[PDB]
Amino acid sequence: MILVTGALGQIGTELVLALQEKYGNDKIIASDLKEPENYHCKFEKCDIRDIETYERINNENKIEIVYHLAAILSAAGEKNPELCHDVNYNGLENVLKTAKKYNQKLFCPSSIAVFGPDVPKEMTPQNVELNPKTVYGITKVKGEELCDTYFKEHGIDVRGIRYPGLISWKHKPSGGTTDYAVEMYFDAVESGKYECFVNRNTRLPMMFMDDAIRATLELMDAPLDSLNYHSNYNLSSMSFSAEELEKEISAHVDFNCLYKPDYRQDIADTWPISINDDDARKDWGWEPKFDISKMTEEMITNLRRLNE
Repeated sequence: MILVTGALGQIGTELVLALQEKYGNDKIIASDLKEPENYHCKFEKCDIRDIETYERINNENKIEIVYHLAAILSAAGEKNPELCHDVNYNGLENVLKTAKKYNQKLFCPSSIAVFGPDVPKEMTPQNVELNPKTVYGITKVKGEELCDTYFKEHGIDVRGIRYPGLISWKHKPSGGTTDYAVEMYFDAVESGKYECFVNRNTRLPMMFMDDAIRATLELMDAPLDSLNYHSNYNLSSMSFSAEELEKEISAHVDFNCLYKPDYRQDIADTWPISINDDDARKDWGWEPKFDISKMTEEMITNLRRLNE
C-alpha cells in the first residue's frame, strides 16, 4: 500500500492519479486535513502533526511507501513562520519516525527555496552552500538534513527532489510564490486580464506538472545503488520571466497583463533563475518533455474547455 500526504494540494492531486494508474486504484491511500465530498480515492483525514492518528493510519493500512507532500509553502510561511516550521519540520519528523518503525520507503521533497543569493543564480549546482533567505527555505534545508540523517543512521530509503516552480491546470491557484505562472494562464483564458504579483522580469526555474510527477515516479523506481543523492536532487526544465510567459500566452489568447508586485517579489528575488540538474540526468535518466510551447498548449486547451 501507498500513502500520499498533502493529497489535496497542487502536486498531490495529480500524484494520486498517476500512482493509481501505475499501481492500481486499490493500492493508494490519500490523506490530508479535511475529507472532500465525493472524493475519488480511499481517504484518511489527518493533520500531519498528529502523530497518533498518523501512526494509526500507517498501522491499520499496512503502508509500505509514503509520498509526503504535506507542506506550508513559501508565501504562507513568510506570513506565519511558526506554522510553517511546525507543519514542515515536525510533520516531516512524524513521517520519518513512522517510516523507521514500519520499514517504509519514502519520497520527501525539498525546494529550490533552499538556495540563497550567496550562490550562483544561473545553473545553480547540486552541492552549493544552502543559506536561504526565507522561512520556508530554512525549513527545507533542515528537512533535507533530517532525511539524509534517516538515510545514514537508520537506513531509510528516503528520496527527494528540489522542486522548481510547478505549473498545472487541474488544481486552482493556491496564492503561492510561483503561482503567478498558473494564475496568468487561468485569468488570461477566463477574463483576458491578469494582475501579476511579481515584476515583469521575475525569472524562476519552472516545470510543467506532468514532468514533475514523472520525475517523482522515475526517481522512486530507480535502483538505490544508482543514486549518489537522496533527499535533494536538483531538477530542471524551463526558466523564463513573467513577461516571456505573457508573450507565449498572448500568441493564443488576447489578454492585457498589468504588473503590481507584492511581498512575494522579495521571496522570488532571493531564488535562482535556473538549476544545474546533471546529477538527476546522470544517476537516474531524468529528461523533461514539456517546453514552454507544449506546456502552454495543454494549459490553454484545457482551460478553454473548462470555460465553455
